[PDB]
Amino acid sequence: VYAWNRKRISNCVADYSVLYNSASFSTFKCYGVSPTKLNDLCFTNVYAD
Amino acid sequence: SALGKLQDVVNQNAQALNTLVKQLSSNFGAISSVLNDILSRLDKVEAEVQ
Amino acid sequence: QPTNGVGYQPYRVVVLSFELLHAPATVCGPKKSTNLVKNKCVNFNFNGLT
Repeated sequence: VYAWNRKRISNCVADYSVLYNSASFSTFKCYGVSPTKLNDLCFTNVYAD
Repeated sequence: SALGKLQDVVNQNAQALNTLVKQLSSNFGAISSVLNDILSRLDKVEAEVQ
Repeated sequence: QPTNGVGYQPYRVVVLSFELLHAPATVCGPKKSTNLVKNKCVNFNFNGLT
């Protein structure tokens, strides 16, 4: 965690239902957006840390 | 410059409306001033606070 | 260690940070496009601009 890795996601269709339909996640907080709303949205990039 | 009293009334009423329109762009502490951003990003319970 | 208590076990963490900008979009949800309409009053959504 002192040397955390960033992946830039770009130029693709996301599908956040692949994430939010899963029970595997011990936490899934969201800020400035709703997790169920994400499939209606668009972004210039997404950064996965 | 003689008709300044009439042009002053026109100017004051214009400045009042231009201030009223500009205040739509202010956030007042919401995530966006655009009401369609709030509704297209947030759930009912979260949007109603904003 | 695999015998650790639930607070001291490892967790994989992924943070997704979302870039909302004036720039064009390059990541979007799976929602399908549809035909353009002109001169009528219509409801619209361009890249999440409802």
